[PDB]
Amino acid sequence: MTEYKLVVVGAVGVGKSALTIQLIQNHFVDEYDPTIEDSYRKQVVIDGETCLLDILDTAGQEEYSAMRDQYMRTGEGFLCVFAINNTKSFEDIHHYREQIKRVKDSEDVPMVLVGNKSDLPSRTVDTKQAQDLARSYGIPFIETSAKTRQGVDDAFYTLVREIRKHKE
Ligand SMILES: O=C(O)/C=C/c1c[nH]c2ccccc12
Repeated sequence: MTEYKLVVVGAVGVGKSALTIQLIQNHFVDEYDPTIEDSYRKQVVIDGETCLLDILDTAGQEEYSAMRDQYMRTGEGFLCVFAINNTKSFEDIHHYREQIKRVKDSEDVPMVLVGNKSDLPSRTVDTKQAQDLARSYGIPFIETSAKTRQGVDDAFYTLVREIRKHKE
């Protein structure tokens, strides 16, 4: 059984825990819980391949940065989810960019940049900015939301494919 080691990156307000639980047990939690250390091991039949998807929900802060480097070198796939509710989440991408680039010891690595909470009326971050930026690195941008739950599964299924392509 293929055991994929992935980690999610973001900040407080994104709601990465609400996105994970929605795909772990198909449930949407409204309450925001401060996640510090949570690992999700769920079996997914990706294109017919029943594999295990281990997802570690990291804190949306910079308090455990010394511990970040630990799984940052172990995780192959980086789930980058930014909220269009804040333009800062679109700026912090540069921080993680140079951060991952260093710890990964490579300029390339299977990463996906997706937007969350697009169903919110506060569209501070427009799709053109996201698409153009995504096109700079050549990464697929997927509009997602656990509130409306549209194309969420697609993002996960195609994500694994990128990991496969980075190997074979
Ligand atoms: O060290 C532990 O006890 C757990 C580590 C991890 C659990 N899920 C992960 C996903 C990517 C990288 C590391 C992990």
